[PDB]
Amino acid sequence: QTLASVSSGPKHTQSVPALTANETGATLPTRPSDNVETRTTYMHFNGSETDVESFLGRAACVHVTEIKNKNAAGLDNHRKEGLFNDWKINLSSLVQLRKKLELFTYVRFDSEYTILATASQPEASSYSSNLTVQAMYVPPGAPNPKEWDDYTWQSASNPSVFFKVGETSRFSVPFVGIASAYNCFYDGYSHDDPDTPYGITVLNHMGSMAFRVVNEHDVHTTIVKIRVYHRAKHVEAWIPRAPRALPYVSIGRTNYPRDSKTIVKKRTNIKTY
Amino acid sequence: QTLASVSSGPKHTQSVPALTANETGATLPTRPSDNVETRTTYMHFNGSETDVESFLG
Amino acid sequence: GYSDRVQQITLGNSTITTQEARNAIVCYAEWPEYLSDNDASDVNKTSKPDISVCRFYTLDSKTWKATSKGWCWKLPDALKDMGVFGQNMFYHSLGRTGYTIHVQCNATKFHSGCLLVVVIPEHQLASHEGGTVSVKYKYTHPGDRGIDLDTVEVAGGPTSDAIYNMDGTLLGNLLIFPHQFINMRTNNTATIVVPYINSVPIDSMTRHNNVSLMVVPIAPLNAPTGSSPTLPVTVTIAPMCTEFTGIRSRSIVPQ
Amino acid sequence: GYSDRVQQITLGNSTITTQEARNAIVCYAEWPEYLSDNDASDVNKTSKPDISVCRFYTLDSKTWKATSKGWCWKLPDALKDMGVFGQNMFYHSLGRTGYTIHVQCNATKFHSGCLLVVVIPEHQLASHEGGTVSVKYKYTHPGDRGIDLDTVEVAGGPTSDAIYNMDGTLLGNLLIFPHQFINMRTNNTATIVVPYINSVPIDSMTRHNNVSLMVVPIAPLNAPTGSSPTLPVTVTIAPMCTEFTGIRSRSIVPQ
Amino acid sequence: YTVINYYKDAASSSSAGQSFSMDPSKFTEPVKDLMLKGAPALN
Amino acid sequence: YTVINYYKDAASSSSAGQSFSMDPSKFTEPVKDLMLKGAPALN
Amino acid sequence: TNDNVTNYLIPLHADRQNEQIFGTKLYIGDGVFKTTLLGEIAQYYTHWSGSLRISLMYT
Amino acid sequence: PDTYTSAGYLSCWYLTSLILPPQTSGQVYLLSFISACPDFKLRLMKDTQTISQTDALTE
Ligand SMILES: [Ca+2]
Repeated sequence: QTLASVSSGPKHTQSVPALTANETGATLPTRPSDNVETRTTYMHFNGSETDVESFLGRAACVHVTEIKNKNAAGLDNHRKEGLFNDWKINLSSLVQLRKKLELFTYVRFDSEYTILATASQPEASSYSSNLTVQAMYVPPGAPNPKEWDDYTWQSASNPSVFFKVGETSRFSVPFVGIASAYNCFYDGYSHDDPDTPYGITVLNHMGSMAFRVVNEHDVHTTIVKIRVYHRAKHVEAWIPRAPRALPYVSIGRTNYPRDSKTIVKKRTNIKTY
Repeated sequence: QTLASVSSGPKHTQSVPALTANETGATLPTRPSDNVETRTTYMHFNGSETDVESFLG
Repeated sequence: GYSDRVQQITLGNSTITTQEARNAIVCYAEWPEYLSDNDASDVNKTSKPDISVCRFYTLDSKTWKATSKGWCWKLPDALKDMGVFGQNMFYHSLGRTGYTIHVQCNATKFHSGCLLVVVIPEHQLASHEGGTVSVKYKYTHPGDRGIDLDTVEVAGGPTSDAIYNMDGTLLGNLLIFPHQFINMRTNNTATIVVPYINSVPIDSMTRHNNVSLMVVPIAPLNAPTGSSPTLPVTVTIAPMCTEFTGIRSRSIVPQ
Repeated sequence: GYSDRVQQITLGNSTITTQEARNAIVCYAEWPEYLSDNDASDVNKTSKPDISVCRFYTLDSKTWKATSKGWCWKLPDALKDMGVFGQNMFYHSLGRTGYTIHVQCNATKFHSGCLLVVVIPEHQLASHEGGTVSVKYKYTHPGDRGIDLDTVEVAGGPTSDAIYNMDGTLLGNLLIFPHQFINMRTNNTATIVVPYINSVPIDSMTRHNNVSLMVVPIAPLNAPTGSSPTLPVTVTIAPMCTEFTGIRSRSIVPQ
Repeated sequence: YTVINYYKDAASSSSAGQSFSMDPSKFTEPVKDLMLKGAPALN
Repeated sequence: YTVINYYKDAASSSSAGQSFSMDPSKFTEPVKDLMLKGAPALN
Repeated sequence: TNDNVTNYLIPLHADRQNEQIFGTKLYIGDGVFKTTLLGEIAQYYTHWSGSLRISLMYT
Repeated sequence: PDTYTSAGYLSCWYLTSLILPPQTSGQVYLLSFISACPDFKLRLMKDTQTISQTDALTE
């Protein structure tokens, strides 16, 4: 038992806790017993669910993509045809999690990736194909796939997972930052150039993931949609910031819509209840 | 903690580690403190991922 | 006999005094200190010019008008032409420092107005255009002048929205960052001690600003009848525990 | 196994090497050291930039022709545009330092010639005109270029007399000053370590040169038949134990 | 309850426990001179 | 962390640990007479 | 245009003064270092850190 | 090669100049070597760009 409130009686002192000076920049821990006669009560509470481990410890969808399985004969752009796809791992494309991460400035953690692959056959097909997807972790510098069945899929040194459509794949990934933490924000540039981008840093690089169906082609086309979920484990977060108020518009940019002008709800009278 | 670099100051010696003879076929382990004033830093690293077990594992 | 209101800060060959202070904030309860061996990566020896760079430099004054929106300075950018500090800042590949920021605004027991003086680590600005457009280097590198929020916006520059903190967040929540107020009826000044905050031990002082000091009028300035409708705002800043490394030829930056 | 001939000097982020040395001279048998409290007058704190200024700076090369008379450099003048050293040299009212002077001249076992490399404390130059005419400031402040003794004399400049040491004394007696020779058949280089020598603890680095490095061909350069009739002469210099004080705005000098 | 790690890498393990070392002060009272609730904020 | 072998054959087991007995010398200084950094490579 | 033993030879000229002998960026995974043993093995990894050794042998 | 993570430049110049003896002429060459110091570290293993193929090989 920790006390939520203590028994407190009347006052008539020179010690006035009700008065302070917010000019100082401080917020003194006043308690109701500083301005009211109180009774003893117990916290009966530890605050587990608000620990940052908790707060960022659940899987959230961070990306949805699509691939296909057709007959690649005569097709000159496998990527455009949808025979394989990429994903430049980033956690700011889907907004639900992005607002959570951004509550802090620097963030360090391990990742638990769960990949779901569901299939659909939108047009006339005799049966539903049982496909196998390959997910390849392509670190910057490794050769990029160009065709759905390149030498690249050999993946001799790049980690890859093979799993069935309808199933799910799960693996953990260590904190892969080149610095001591990930930058939720970065008020800088890659080099002092007049035209180089701002904010986006390799200091947030987590990689690129490549996807494909390992099977050949049937008579029909099968559409595979991939959903990537991320869960943060072994979390560390520094420097809390102001919540995001305006809509997001772009990945890795604090840019906000210019026609968004009413985030705060309005009344008519400051006196109404 | 293993040291990545030690603190090292100015020099004026007869001991010249900057000069060698590659004709011998050897590569002597010179360190930046042989040609620059350095500060102490730690490896903070063991080299697990480069073990051949890893490399071909 | 001593007060929380009268204070003296002596740093190098400069001494500042205030008789109307409201304590002072030491960001995240941490005082500046040099880089330790445990935290160090770069094998090079760091240069510590001391008292030649760790002294108070006073920025060009601002004018608080009754319609003023606010001002923004980016560090270490704002001090890049300040004596031996600026020099060192452009001869080394890397540097590290903390500061003592002293914001000044005196008035009259007849005036009323309130300034919010805040230090924001990693203040990534939003662009005038929005979309995927970035804020051009020169716009986040104004030097001593800083960013005057009631200036007309240009293509590729930041927004001029104090209400949105120029980043898509709301003004009222700016209180989560180390801040202090300058309430004329009370205050005269605001002092904030800033330690080095970064995800890397040392960094490039030109391609990255670690913080941006923001002075924002919240309560409009209201001068007495017949008094001058404006008040100047002065910002004095002193680098503390400065270290430099990767010395070479002068860094070449855009402009 | 070690030799008096092969040597390495590491100062900051610069390392020099020689395989054909002839020991080295430590002026008046004294190694540089900082200013002590017992000797100090000025109450101010001294700035010690260390490894950022105490590193080797290489001056623009000279060309030893068979008719060459000699060259003269004045310190700290010759290093006034050298990185962070020059900067510090013009922001402080006073400074103090010692140096490591390294003069280089390699050749061929077929060449013959001899250079006298000497350091002269307080080398007060004589004027071209004589009489009561003084040598104009700009002529004793040539910077990196130094004074080339086989250049035509101008009004208000120094004499170009190597035989008279430019001061009314004879060349042969220049050996009373810390010196070293560069005898091709033997030598390759000359190294001289110079402590701070002055009648005042600290001084102004711009209105007073404490020493002047002089490189004077004594034995004419004689190259082998069919060989190039010239050889370059390079001078590398490193300030050691540098201290600065009286920091302020940038010193304003003539030109 | 019981848990034994089945994998070699530390990343593989499940969630870390509750920090129990909360301290709102770095954020709520980062003042240089200590202020005591009840005494004059400014003297 | 824990591991018990479920199979009889040694081949069945997982990866061997880190060697921790690195020695670049056999490759970097296979010289007969010892050379000391700082002393004349050839005398 | 073609690989040849002369790629390993840095030319030096007599009686040249103040001149530049060579220049290169420090991209160990690219440029001149890409084919070397260090650059060759560095390219099997994503990150690198450490000090480098450059020796110049006079012939 | 990434801009934020660049390592700087490397260059060579004559401090004096090369001097050849009588009865000697032409160019002289320098051999340069690269290796890592004990300082070195490499992480995050991946596939190289220094080898590929269009078809599987056969005997
Ligand atoms: Ca069927």
